[PDB]
Amino acid sequence: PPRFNIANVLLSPDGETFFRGFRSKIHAKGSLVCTGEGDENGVFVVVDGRLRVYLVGEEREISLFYLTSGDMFCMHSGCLVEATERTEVRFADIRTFEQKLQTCPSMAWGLIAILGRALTSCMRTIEDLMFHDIKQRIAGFFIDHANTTGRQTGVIVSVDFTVEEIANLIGSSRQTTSTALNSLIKEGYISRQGRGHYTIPNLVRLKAAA
Amino acid sequence: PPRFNIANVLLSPDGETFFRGFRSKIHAKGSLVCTGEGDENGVFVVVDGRLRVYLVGEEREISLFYLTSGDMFCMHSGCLVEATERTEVRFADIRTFEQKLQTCPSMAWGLIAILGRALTSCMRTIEDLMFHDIKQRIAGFFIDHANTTGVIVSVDFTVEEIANLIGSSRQTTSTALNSLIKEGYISRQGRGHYTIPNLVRLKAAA
Ligand code: HEM
Ligand code: HEM
Repeated sequence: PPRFNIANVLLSPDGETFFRGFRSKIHAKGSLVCTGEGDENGVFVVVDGRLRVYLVGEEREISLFYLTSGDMFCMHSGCLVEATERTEVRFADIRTFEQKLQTCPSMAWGLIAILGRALTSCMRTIEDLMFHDIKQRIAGFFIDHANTTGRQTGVIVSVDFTVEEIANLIGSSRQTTSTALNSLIKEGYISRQGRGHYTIPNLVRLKAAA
Repeated sequence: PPRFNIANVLLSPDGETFFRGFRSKIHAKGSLVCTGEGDENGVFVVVDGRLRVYLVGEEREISLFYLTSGDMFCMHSGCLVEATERTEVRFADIRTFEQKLQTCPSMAWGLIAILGRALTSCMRTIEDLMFHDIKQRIAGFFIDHANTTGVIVSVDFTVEEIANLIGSSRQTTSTALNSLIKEGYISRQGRGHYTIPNLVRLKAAA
């Protein structure tokens, strides 16, 4: 789904009043906006602030994504939501929201976009599990095969190998490596500056990714 | 999101023409509709048949959910899509789909529904992965803490001890453990006392 820019609808004659009537609510920092076994429900839109959406397990907490000014979310996703700041949100029950959406279909894209954000986040988390090891292995490879340049502008860790050269070395398939590596590149652990040429920003973090 | 009934839109004067213009394509059984790296892009709606949406990973596949008549989906999810039987889809490019959605907003709920279904499927898949991992943890735990005697090999630890040592919660491990029990790989003969029938089976899980 495309990303959604809510000002487009709020500034439009049609969407301008969308939230008229929505109650307002404030969440103190560190407070749980909602969690499983939740007896609450409804829909809200962040006015300002920041909320974290996640799941937990394996001694580790999986941060899915964040909610900031303009983002919409519900109280029944089975996800945990906490304020990492004092955040204000407009609130309303599902029905009211559905009514408003049908009266102003263009606002629907906000929902579409956040469902997409939530989805890819999860895919990423699933991807991190189906490849936990190959990624540490490749993080090992990059550590063991890295070489630096003179600090006199200056200082850059490099690893010049092509995905196939890498795949051959570590063993795993070429397509599996590509995903693992592409995964690591997302996390910013490894930068790609052309085919067969990479760079390692901050080697201490990559070391931590192994 | 709510469930979506596409007939509702298609039978309405406004939505009746929604797909008027989409091309048609028959996907043979076993056929791969979407490759993890297909590169081309567009949106389709299943006419009839059934498609599988899965992800590959470290020599092994995991099924997320299936598409059947009325379901819409895209060619850029990143997920692989194979047909589990002769399936017919109506496809078009993103541009065309978005244009149609613009003039027929009500059909957007179909997009919203598939996204919710995929979201839901993924959250279930994540829960499965982690539950599967904690089990192996408890599996390997029983391996490195076996009291082979008389032969009646065993393990003398309460649920809270295994949990703490495992680096998990008394509740978490407890449900993963009892799972390992129902399946006959460990037997709980009293608090803090378990026996390991067949050690190779347990050492297999790990
Ligand atoms: C029909 C079901 C659809 C599904 C389930 C879906 C799924 C996805 C997923 C999973 C992503 C993340 C890509 C990644 O893994 O990196 C995404 C991105 C994207 N999708 Fe869709 N999509 C759909 C429909 C659409 C439509 C209708 C449009 C456009 C009107 C669209 C436009 C995009 C764009 C622009 C991106 C990349 C930019 C971004 O959002 O960050 N998608 N989509
Ligand atoms: C604001 C974004 C929203 C998100 C993130 C979202 C997410 C979800 C998720 C994950 C579920 C499955 C829960 C489970 O079974 O564990 C669900 C179910 C449901 N949602 Fe939403 N939802 C949103 C908004 C809404 C809205 C606006 C409505 C009303 C139009 C709604 C109506 C429902 C209903 C009725 C169910 C049950 C449908 C089913 O089981 O397929 N949701 N939602």
